[PDB]
Amino acid sequence: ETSEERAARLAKMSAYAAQRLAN
Repeated sequence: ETSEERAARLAKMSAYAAQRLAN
């Protein structure tokens, strides 16, 4: 567990579209 791991969490589960969850 480190700080670098956090950067990877978003790098792998990144999200550009913040308009999901609908329809």
